[PDB]
Amino acid sequence: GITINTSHVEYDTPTRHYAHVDCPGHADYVKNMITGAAQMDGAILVVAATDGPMPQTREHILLGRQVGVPYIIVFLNKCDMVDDEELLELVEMEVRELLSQYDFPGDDTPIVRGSALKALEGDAEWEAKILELAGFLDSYIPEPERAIDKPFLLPIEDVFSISGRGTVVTGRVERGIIKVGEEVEIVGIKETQKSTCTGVEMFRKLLDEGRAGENVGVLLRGIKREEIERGQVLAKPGTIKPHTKFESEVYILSKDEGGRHTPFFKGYRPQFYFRTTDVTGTIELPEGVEMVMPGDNIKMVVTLIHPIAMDDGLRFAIREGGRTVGAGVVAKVLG
Amino acid sequence: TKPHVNVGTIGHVDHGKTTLTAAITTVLAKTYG
Ligand SMILES: CN(C)[C@@H]1C(O)=C(C(N)=O)C(=O)[C@@]2(O)C(O)=C3C(=O)c4c(O)cccc4[C@@](C)(O)[C@H]3C[C@@H]12
Ligand SMILES: Nc1nc2c(ncn2[C@@H]2O[C@H](COP(=O)(O)OP(=O)(O)O)[C@@H](O)[C@H]2O)c(=O)[nH]1
Ligand SMILES: [Mg+2]
Repeated sequence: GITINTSHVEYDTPTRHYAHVDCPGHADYVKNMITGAAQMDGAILVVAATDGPMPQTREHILLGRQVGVPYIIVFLNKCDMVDDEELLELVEMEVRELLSQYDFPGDDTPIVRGSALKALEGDAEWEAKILELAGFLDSYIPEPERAIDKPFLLPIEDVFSISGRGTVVTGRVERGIIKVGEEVEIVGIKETQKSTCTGVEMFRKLLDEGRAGENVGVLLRGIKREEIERGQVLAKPGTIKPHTKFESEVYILSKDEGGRHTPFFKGYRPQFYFRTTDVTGTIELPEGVEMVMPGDNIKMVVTLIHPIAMDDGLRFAIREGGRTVGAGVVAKVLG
Repeated sequence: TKPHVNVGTIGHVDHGKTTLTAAITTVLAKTYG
């Protein structure tokens, strides 16, 4: 499987609780950000004031745009080395430009000048900057939206027809809430169909509603157990639309991770795993690239043979006959 | 109960991501708990 190296630490400010990831190498960041292993509501871009931006600095920001990290706060580190107000101002301008390059508000972006080293040693003049950073984590990153508050979405895992009562679709509610009586849409593969939830059951116990996280069975009004195709999802009407063409960032497993042995070239038509099924698609590589190596991450425009319910940020796997060869995230849908 | 936020440190290698992570953890406990 994918090899992933990560650190997970937790800490508190007076008003919020934080879960924080840190990975050792560049490859880790790539794999992590794409596979969604490490999701972030905000990121802390660390830039040593001595070196200034560097390749990975740029790459991480780009990746952030791609995988959907909404906010970035900057921490100019190693300032206990520099001492030229001039120089620092220079680095800042560089960084703000760099962020703006990828659509992040480089002007309004908070930048703290500090020294992780000194702060750690106890020098309070420096610890101050750490507290300043924490203040920005608290103020700049808005409180993230909870799963239950998002629109109802349920990936159908199986279908059943219980006698005299109707068709039952099963699965874990990914987000939102579904209450008996509410109208739902079945989107993906075929044409969007509409229906009404006539019930929610869970191991025979009759329920009121199905909530995000719960593995439930939803009862549908008049819709044959055969009209449901694998890959379809249940959703609050008009909240998610089917698409076939999207832009995405992908990571191609290395040979060791159990991926391909040989690179692939234009015209590669693998299967894309979206929630519950494979869906074949064509690949448009960026201009200039004619072959992708195992272990590479690359921007890639994909066109699906059937439409799939999707929105920016959805994750997926690339499979070659059951075998997983790559992982990606939908950077932006096109059609 | 406190809101929960997920963050992380990104950036070029050896620029200080891990040292800063340690610092945050330390200074925060030392100052607020
Ligand atoms: C001096 N310092 C404390 C450690 C070290 O010896 C390093 C080195 N390059 O020799 C680090 O890079 C070191 O500073 C460092 O950056 C480490 C890491 O980032 C992580 C992360 O993020 C996740 C899991 C494991 C590690 C780690 C064990 O490799 C960390 C080791 C750190
Ligand atoms: N002078 C100075 N050195 C620092 C500072 N922060 C980190 N370092 C040093 O820079 C090296 C790289 O830091 P590290 O956190 O491991 O960088 P990472 O690869 O991004 O995790 C470490 O050996 C630290 O001792 C700082 O604020 N000032
Ligand atoms: Mg590190």
